[PDB]
Amino acid sequence: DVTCNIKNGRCEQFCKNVVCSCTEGYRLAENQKSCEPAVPFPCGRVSVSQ
Amino acid sequence: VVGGEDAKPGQFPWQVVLNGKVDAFCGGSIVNEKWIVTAAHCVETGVKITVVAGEHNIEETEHTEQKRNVIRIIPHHNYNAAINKYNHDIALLELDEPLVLNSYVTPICIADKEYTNIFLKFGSGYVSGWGRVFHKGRSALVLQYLRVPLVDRATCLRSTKFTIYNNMFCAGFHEGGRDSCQGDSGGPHVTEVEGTSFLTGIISWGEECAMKGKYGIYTKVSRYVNWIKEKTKL
Ligand SMILES: N=C(N)c1ccc2[nH]c(-c3n[nH]c(-c4ccccc4)c3O)nc2c1
Ligand code: NA
Repeated sequence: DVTCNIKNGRCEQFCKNVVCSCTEGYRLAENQKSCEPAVPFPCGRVSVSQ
Repeated sequence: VVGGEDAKPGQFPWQVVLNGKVDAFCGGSIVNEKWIVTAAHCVETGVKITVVAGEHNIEETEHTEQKRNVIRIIPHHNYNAAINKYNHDIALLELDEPLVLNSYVTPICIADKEYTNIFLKFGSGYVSGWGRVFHKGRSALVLQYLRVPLVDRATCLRSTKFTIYNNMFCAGFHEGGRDSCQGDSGGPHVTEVEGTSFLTGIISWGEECAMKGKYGIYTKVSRYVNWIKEKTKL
């Protein structure tokens, strides 16, 4: 039913056949799919008002 | 960047500018507080370089800038300028003192080899730098950015007499007009993955900037992920 070959197993960042994971500085959300900041300035985010 | 737009402050907080005998000669990206990733052709001569993070307008002090001296230059072990100046075109720079991460100075994410390749294949990245805004013209004061589409290898190979190796990629437009240029090399090519940008390429080289039938050539970062993570470990 759930596989990384279809929509990345619904993982926001990384998928492993599913178990979702995130890059350093991010933590896996309560839904087990989304990624949330785990530090004040995580990589690859714009935090100044645009 | 030819045909780009002025970035707003803190829009590309991973971007850095390199200065040497000529200021703003190349760009780079923050891997972490002590390390920068750039093109090896930018630092091959092993000259005294300074990095400026938190920069927006290179001729106006905005109080977000962080200058650091480079204490170590690590070109990739397969880089050899006497054989090919633009093949294996990637290098790391160690800063004398760590940067203070904030909204204007933030690292770029780097995924594993597999995911960096998947993100490149999404086919649309953002490039940025203070390079030439016209072919053979004046270089930018405000940081420029541009969305560039990925070009298939076959179209890329037909566009040049030069050799495009498999861990290089083409990006740009069929009719030119918009492209990276001299002064941008070493800077980032990033892919937005659900609001998080990942490094997918290094701005490397090209023939005429923004010419119809020619494309910008970039280094595939997926080819060097294990080397970047290893050498930059804090
Ligand atoms: N057509 C393009 N899209 C393009 C992109 C990057 C470039 N980088 C250069 C370049 N030309 N010369 C140097 C250079 C930089 C530092 C030291 C020595 C040469 C460069 O990085 N031309 C370029 C043209
Ligand atoms: Na400034």
